[PDB]
Amino acid sequence: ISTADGAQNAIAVVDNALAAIDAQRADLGAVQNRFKNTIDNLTNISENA
Amino acid sequence: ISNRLSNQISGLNVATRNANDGISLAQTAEGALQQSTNILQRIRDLALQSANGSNSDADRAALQKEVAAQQAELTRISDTTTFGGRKLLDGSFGTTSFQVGSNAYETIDISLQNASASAISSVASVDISTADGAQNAIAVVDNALAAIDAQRADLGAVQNRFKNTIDNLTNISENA
Amino acid sequence: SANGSNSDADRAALQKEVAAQQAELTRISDTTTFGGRKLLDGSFGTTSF
Amino acid sequence: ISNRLSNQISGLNVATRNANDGISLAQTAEGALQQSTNILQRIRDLALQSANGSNSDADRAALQKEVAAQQAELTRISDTTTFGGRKLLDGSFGTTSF
Amino acid sequence: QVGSNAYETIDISLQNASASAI
Amino acid sequence: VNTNIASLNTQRNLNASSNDLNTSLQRLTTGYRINSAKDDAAGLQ
Amino acid sequence: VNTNIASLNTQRNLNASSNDLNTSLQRLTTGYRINSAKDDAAGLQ
Amino acid sequence: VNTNIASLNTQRNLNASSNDLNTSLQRLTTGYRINSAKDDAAGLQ
Amino acid sequence: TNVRSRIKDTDFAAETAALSKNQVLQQAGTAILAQANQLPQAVLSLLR
Amino acid sequence: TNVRSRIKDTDFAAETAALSKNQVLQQAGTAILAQANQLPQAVLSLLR
Amino acid sequence: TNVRSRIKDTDFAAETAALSKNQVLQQAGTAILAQANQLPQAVLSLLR
Repeated sequence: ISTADGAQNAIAVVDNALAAIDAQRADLGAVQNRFKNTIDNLTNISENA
Repeated sequence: ISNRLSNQISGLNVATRNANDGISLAQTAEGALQQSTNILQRIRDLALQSANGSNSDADRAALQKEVAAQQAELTRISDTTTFGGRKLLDGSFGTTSFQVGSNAYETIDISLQNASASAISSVASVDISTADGAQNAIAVVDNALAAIDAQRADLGAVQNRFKNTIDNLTNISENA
Repeated sequence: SANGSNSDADRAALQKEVAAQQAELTRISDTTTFGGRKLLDGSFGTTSF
Repeated sequence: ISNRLSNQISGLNVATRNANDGISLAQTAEGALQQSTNILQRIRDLALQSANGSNSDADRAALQKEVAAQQAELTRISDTTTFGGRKLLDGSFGTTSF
Repeated sequence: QVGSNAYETIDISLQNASASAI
Repeated sequence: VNTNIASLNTQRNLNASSNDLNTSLQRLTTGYRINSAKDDAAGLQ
Repeated sequence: VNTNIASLNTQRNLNASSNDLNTSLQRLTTGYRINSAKDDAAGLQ
Repeated sequence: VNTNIASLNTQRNLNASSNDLNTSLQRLTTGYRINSAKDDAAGLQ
Repeated sequence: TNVRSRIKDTDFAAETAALSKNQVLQQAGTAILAQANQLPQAVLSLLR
Repeated sequence: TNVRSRIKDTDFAAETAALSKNQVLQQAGTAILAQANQLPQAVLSLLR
Repeated sequence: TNVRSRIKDTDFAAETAALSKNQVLQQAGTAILAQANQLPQAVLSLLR
């Protein structure tokens, strides 16, 4: 960071960059929902079998 | 009369088995469509989250990514229902028949929805990110979601038809 | 359906249930083949015992 | 007498359902008209704020703008009450039966 | 949007500009 | 008399009542008349 | 009858409800609907 | 009965009253009925 | 939520009545079969 | 902070309703299984 | 405001009486059904 010109450009870096973390955490959260729904159908196929 | 009659009784027993297997099959279809239903409700909710003019376009893209995940799940529920290996409702199911008596062609035809993933135009088509797509999306999933439930209606009625059929069936058995 | 608050779309859904039940009436009407000369659908000829 | 009677009982149960749905419908109408009521009270209040001869004509125009906003809200409460998609009270409701 | 149906929304009309246009 | 047609009927009405109880419990667990399709269109639609 | 398919269903709906309670407590401890990914994108993003 | 529609109503009227208190405190801190737009045109204009 | 309540929920005061009924019908039917499966034992009391 | 509040927080008046519901569902399901695991004991009351 | 008070408000000393009454009626009715749903169990004590 130490230079001011790097202080602002830094914020551009971590701004476009931080949202990739959260893009993943989004995806994985959805994948956990996909799991839960999958299981909810799964135990039904189990019971019906 | 006892040979023919006994053969009839046996056919009736086998029909109890087959009708009950049908109830269980249509049960599987019901549950899978409960999950696709909950999903497509969710997709509607995200379209409503996007219609918020204050929700920035970047986060609208994030919503779209969640939607796409949910859509992949619709493709999965669409698959994975392999009762017997000739699975329920994705792609092409051939509108089979379930016999419920002892005579040939004395069956219940059932009409599972040909597809779920791409054909509820498509749910997967929509790509919410733009506001003009947020509202039109709701039109899509509104006319579209009620086809799922039109089926779940039909099949629920078919399960009632099964139960009534069986209730008469065991009477014909007892009378024979 | 006579519930004025029940929307016309859901009235159509009710109608679909009804139609299913009607197909079941056609089935109970059939399927009663005592002897192959079944009971009550179509034309039964008023037999004697 | 048991078949007819049972059919009657079932109809009575369905009637409990339908009447209660009617209570809930008329409830929705009530609430929407609570909000339109509060608004039209408010519009009255602004007319009373305007009758103040000391209130300048420019600020009377400002009051009018608030009123117009409230009027758009009356159009919105008028809409948006889609119970079933055949909504309550705006435009033409056809005097149904329960 | 303030309901559940499409186009059931409140349009809002923020002033296009503040700096040079008041 | 081998068939013993009193038991047979009793078996029937027993399995019917037992289907009704199995469902009744299903209605009590989640506390919903509606848990699947076999109820109705008025159930879900 | 060994399978006893009333209990089986009850076991299911019990474990589902119990997952809902386990999460519900998780929402109450920190006092947040959001505590991890499994909620949503609307949760975090 | 799961829905428990007495609590639901109570939750509503509670959050409405609580909005009224939150604002009421906002009116007391600065000691002004007017602190933002949500009051009125008669408030500010 | 009122409407969905009257559709989708169960009033348990009705349910428990249905349970008590069904339980009585099962315990009954069982105890009935205790007799129906013993009426054929009246046979071999006759001529054996 | 208003926006993040409506996203990330929980209104506890809703939570406690969800708790009361879930607790009833568990205590119920337990007490149900007390019966489901005793219906097979009607068997050996019949023929043993 | 006096008139609107007597119309629109509730005097809570009346309300709490209505509550105590209703609560007693519910807890009662529940505990009653504990018996009404057990009177049919007197059946299978008879002939089973």
